[PDB]
Amino acid sequence: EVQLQQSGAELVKPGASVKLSCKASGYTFTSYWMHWVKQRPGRGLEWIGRIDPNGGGTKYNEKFKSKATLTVDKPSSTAYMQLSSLTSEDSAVYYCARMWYYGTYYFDYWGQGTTLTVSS
Amino acid sequence: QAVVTQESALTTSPGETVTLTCRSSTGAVTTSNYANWVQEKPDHLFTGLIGGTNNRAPGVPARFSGSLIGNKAALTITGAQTEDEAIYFCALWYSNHLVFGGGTKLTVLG
Repeated sequence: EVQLQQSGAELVKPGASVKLSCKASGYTFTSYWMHWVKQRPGRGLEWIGRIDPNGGGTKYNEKFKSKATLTVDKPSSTAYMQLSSLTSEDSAVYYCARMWYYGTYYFDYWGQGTTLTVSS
Repeated sequence: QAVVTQESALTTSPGETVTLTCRSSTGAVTTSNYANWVQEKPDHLFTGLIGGTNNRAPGVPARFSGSLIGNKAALTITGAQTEDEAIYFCALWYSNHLVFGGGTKLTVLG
């Protein structure tokens, strides 16, 4: 069974950084892109970027180039997203979602999301 | 960047065939955008439905289908069920970057 297991909710002060995780199981990790998505009420879904776990090549929404850092660790089948220089605009639910490298273009499995709140 | 727009809300009745659409500020949505659709059910449970305009993900009910209708991408639900009440997001590719529409809340009354 495919699972994407995300990390626990975070509550941090403005200016801090956080690292969220998404552990994949039940499939060949390196055969699927990992996408990261920001959900804030009133703003639908916002794409952050994607990473190719075979080599860690990234593509970002230019809005997040100076905010997010995507990495993977292949041996532990885990994708990470660091968010830097945090502000209240960063408060949101964040998701990881896989997409096959080999020419299907649907999402299928999503993580359950991690809440980030940036306050005081 | 491109702005991808969806109906904010649609109401249907059980058993109806309903179509949700996805437009782009750039002009026509084409197969080169590889439109995809995702469903968010209550408790933030996301499932992929459609990719590459018209390809249904394995295990998705066959009543969901994707197409282009005019200059928009479209998700058709053929025989709406109670459990299809959800938010549906579309997303379009431009230069290897994904842009989500704002989502459509589908209410199924009954």
